Amino acid sequence: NPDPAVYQLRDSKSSDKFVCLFTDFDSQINVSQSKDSDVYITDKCVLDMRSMDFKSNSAVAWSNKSDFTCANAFNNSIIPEDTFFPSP
Amino acid sequence: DLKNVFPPEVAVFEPSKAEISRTQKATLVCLATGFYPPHVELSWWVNGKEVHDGVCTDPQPLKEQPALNDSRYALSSRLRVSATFWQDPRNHFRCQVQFYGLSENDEWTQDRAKPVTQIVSAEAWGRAD
Ligand SMILES: [Mg+2]
Ligand SMILES: [Mg+2]
Ligand SMILES: [Mg+2]
Repeated sequence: NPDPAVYQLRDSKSSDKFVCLFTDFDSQINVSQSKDSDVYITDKCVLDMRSMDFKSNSAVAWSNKSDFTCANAFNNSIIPEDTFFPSP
Repeated sequence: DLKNVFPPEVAVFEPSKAEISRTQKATLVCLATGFYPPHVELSWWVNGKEVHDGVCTDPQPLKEQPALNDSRYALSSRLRVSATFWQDPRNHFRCQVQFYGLSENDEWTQDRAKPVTQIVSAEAWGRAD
């Protein structure tokens, strides 16, 4: 089943840099493009783990702006109310 | 003249403990940034072998400055594996980006390195969360 979540992933070479991964949402969700040109948001990508007969959707967001967080990254999109935002 | 050509910087972002705990899966993300022209090939390498299963790479690079004509670009990719596979300290993960840029023939008088055709990579080793 879907398990929508926005996870924070840290750079393997500098722990203070990160990206935000919106993942495991159902295919009716529309990921909107960013309105700020300093914030980058990819299109939805469908990833297939053949080994587990498992498909999942994701989008990635990042920015150099200090006010960017995983909590506000996908604000321009309509996403599920049950989306999980783990404390970092 | 040719000074608008830039190779990518590449970084790997490690799976979050939260995802591992909640889903028993682990998503790595690779970002290639700051490149021009938008001509790259991104691949994932696990223990020295190229992988295609569990990979999704953006179909198109995005412009970092969409107003600019020769904006530099970015590209992302994800590789998703099992939590146990990521947590195994014997597994080495590498994101590889082939950039197609200048040749040896090209003149260059900029202070930065000559943005030639090249591969830029970033890496992470598996570990317990
Ligand atoms: Mg929010
Ligand atoms: Mg919203
Ligand atoms: Mg290798």
